[PDB]
Amino acid sequence: MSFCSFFGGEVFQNHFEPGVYVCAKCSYELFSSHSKYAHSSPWPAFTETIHPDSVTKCPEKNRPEALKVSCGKCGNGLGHEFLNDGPKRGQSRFCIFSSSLKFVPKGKEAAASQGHLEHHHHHH
Ligand SMILES: [Zn+2]
Repeated sequence: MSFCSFFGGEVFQNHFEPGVYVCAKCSYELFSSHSKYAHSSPWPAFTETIHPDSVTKCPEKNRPEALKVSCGKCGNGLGHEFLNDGPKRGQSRFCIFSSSLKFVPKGKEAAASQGHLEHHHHHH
């Protein structure tokens, strides 16, 4: 008699490491650094979005307290915003499918910090 086993029940607690989001169709890297925060929990979501020209949304009929959002460029439509329901709270936040867009993490960690070096100037 011996037997060996060790587990917690789920892997989820380490899903907070830094990265970027890219299209499920277009593969182009797009998310604003301000539209999501850092936490380790069930129910991952983002408070805001980048609001570009290349994605679009439409309201529900049968669910008139929420709306669906699509990648109208490539013609997707799997994410949502539960809009006008929550306006004082952290109620009304966007939620999306894994088949709507992908995750590309950083190397190990780093990120979420400042550093600037840029110049071009001429006169003749
Ligand atoms: Zn797309």
